[PDB]
Amino acid sequence: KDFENQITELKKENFNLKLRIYFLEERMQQEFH
Amino acid sequence: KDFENQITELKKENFNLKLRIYFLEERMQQEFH
Amino acid sequence: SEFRIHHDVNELLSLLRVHGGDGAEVYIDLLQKNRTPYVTTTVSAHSAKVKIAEFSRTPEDFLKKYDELKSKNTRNLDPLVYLLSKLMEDRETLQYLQQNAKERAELAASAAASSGPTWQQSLELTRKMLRDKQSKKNSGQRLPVLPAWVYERPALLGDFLVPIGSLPLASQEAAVVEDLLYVLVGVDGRYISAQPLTGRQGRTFLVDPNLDLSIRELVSRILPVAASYSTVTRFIEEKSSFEYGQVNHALAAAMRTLVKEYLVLVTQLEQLQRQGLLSLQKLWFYIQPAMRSLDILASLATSVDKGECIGGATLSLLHDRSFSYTGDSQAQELCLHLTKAASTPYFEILEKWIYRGIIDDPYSEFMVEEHELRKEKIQEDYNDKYWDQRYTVVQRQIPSFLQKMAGKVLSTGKYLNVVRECGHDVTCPVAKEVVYTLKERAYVEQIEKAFSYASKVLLDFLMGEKELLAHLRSIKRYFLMDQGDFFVHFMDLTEEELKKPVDDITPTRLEALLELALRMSTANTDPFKDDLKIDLMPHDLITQLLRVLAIETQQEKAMVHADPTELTLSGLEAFSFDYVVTWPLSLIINRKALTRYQMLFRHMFYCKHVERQLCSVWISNKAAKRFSLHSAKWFAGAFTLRQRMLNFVQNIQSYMMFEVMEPTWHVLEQNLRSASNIDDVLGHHASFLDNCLKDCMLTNPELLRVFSKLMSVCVMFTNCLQRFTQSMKLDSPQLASSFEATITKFDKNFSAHLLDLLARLSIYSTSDCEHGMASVISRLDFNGFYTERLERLSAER
Amino acid sequence: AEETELFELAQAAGGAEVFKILVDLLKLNVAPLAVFQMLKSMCAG
Amino acid sequence: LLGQGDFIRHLMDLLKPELVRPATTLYQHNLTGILETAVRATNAQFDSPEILKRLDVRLLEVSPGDTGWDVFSLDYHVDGPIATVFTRECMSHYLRAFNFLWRAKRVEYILTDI
Repeated sequence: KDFENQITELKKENFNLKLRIYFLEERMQQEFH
Repeated sequence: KDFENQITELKKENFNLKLRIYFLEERMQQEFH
Repeated sequence: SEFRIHHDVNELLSLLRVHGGDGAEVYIDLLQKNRTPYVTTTVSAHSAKVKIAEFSRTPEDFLKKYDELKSKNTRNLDPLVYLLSKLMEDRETLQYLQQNAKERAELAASAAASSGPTWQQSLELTRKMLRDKQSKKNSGQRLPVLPAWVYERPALLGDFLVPIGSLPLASQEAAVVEDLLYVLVGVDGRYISAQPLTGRQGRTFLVDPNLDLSIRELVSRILPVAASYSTVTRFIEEKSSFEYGQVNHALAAAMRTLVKEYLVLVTQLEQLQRQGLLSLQKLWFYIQPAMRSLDILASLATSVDKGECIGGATLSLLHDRSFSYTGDSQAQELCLHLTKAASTPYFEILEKWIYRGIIDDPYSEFMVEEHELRKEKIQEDYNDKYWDQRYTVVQRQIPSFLQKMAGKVLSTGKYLNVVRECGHDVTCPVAKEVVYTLKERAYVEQIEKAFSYASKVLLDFLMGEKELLAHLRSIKRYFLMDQGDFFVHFMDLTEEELKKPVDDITPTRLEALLELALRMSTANTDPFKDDLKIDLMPHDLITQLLRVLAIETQQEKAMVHADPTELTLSGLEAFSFDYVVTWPLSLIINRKALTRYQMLFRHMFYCKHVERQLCSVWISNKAAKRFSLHSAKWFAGAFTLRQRMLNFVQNIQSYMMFEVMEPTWHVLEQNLRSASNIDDVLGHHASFLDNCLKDCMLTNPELLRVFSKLMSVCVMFTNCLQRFTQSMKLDSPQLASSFEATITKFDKNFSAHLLDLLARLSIYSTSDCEHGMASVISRLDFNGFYTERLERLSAER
Repeated sequence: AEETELFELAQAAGGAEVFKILVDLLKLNVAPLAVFQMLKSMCAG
Repeated sequence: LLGQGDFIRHLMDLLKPELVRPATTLYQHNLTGILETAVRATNAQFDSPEILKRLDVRLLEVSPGDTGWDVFSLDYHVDGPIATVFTRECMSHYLRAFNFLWRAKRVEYILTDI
């Protein structure tokens, strides 16, 4: 039950990174315009 | 090894996501200057 | 920042000439989960120092620096000393670092050649620099600083600025006693002299030649306490500087209170002196009572000054000294008394910060300082700080005992500063008098109750003024319908605006349509409607969503950095929504968080519009039941295609409706019900957001692109069906060129795209298993009539 | 910053590259055990 | 340590096809589903979800040659003071007890059927 838990952690890390990338891109675009 | 595969994917994805987020943060700090 | 490893550790791997191996990237990962806001360096520092000196080839400088670095009393010199000792242990690690460094040193060297202590001055520079520093911290405020006249009147404290050629031994002792008493009063001797302090000093004595060698030796003990007392007066004046601090002033005043004891003993001896009944040995006996105390008092003063102790610097020095002044039980208790008193100089503000929920920062002694952070601009800003920078934490300023609770104190102070930013600034009823005491667990004991009260007050105020329950019972209608009439009017009215391209959309007409749709439903029981609106984006939901999914994956510049201006302004994908809640009134939705909560609306309403188009095509396809559809080659392959695409779109919506929706929504409800702090409510909402978008499966650029391709195929099929209907019902150019019963071929392409999408769902259920992917496979394989063939194509790898 | 004090500590070490990126890790308060492992790894390269 | 025999035989029965199934084809989600189903089905439902948290699994090794029953195993987590009591060596001892119990119980179901 605890051997498949690392998938959820990877999913949360990837989702957080993707959201961070989208927001960072909106912020850098705001800095560029 | 399915847990190992999920964990390895999580580690690689987290490293890549952290690298992307760190690059975005460094570029947003520099653009903030 | 949080990714400061990129700046330090990654450049440690690169610049250290260590690219093989892990470099300092895995080292960054190792130190990341080992980097604490506080310090927990309890270790036998004497043992580490001994090891370093033992391995010190030139141990002179090593030991000297082991003392000198403490002169500044810098931050965590023990970790650096331990590192310098343990690294000398591994010559292989040392030699490998030498390889990593000396070669780059040679490269840099080659690239280079191609193309006295005046107390007055030392204190005046300090005073001017501290005045400038207090002005900078004020950032537009005055200062109760010491006056220029305070600096003037040299020897403002009346500071310490006879022929004995053949005096009898008794007369010599008497005259020496008179000279030493004058020195103790900061006055000149009788037959000898005393040069002034050589900067940080008392009076550099110049013993009389006629002073006996035995006499000079006996006076040698006195001179230590004399220089100590003179330097002590100077240090008291130094702490009296407002630049030194109001707490430094309190410390100086407490010293002055004990200094009265010094002059008191001077007069006590002067009683016998005027009586002429004293003696050199008697004086030495009386001095021994507090001669050591003189230097003990000057010790802590020099510790503060030498460390330039501002903020919790002198506090930590004091507490450590109090923990070490044992043996000198008198100093062990006196420093405790000074600690307990001068705590209130900061502990009142600490109590103010903690209790009053408002930290007074004329000097910003409390680590929590109410950093400038406009809470209003949080909601509308993608990146916001007010929720995290309405009160910054000065980790550098913390007392010895305060540093323990500081993190917990940081949370409590953040809650209190939240109460202050809530309008209803208030004192925490727990006002356990902040003061220094031996019980360290007691400092956090009442702090626990205070923090609990702060968190509870925050929870109550959120359940009150914030009232997020209605903010969610109403937002259920937003971006999720949760009622047919919720978004029915929006679908029924935005049709013309979306038909107008994004360049062709009329914002005023849209505003009128929104206002009318707002009044067009009876679900207006929600009162938070004014907090919400509509909006638009200069890019499709895909135009930025796929750019982020391919986060420098394959279209860093091809599509992510490609401006939507390369395409045209399209009404549908360009559309967006608007909503806001005030700084105190839930500025939670920052444009990143607000965007995350918003785009679910875009995806849901995209699927809703596709289903509406399909239902409109089917409703218009009500005449074909009055005859045989066999004669509808350009209008009956539509039936087969609709059957093949309902599973792709309408059935795809049901998985989101039940499996995806119930989990995240119910998780948010239950987690918010269990939420007690702002962080707990944030976790409940973060579940509702992240896990919901996870079951929406909108973050895998390849699979999301496949689903988008299927949805676009469905949209194009609906458009071709509508065009063929327009060109056929009016037949009873471009629309007829969309299909001529070639919509059968379009339906075959849709079936192929559906097979690809089922393959993507199978890939999710195979490489990630999951339950949502297993459900996508299960919904695809409803019956083998369109799934046994899909199973065979799945085996067609 | 204390770049001067970092150089003072380095001269105190009396070795043979400011190395204050490690002092930044000290500001983050990284642990000595992970620090020693990282130092050995960076030495190996 | 191979306790409630209802769930023990549930695991043996649910892993016999999985043990027969390819090692790479191990349905990891099906493992947790079978665990939950056995807990709710047998009297192990009296066991708290805290017991479900102590219920853990882990890959054994890279050995597809061994039998499915020989390769099936379940873990047992230890938390804080429990972590300090059930040591890593103690955790290995409990895991080895579970492994011998698996070699016993999967074979026991096989023999009761045989």
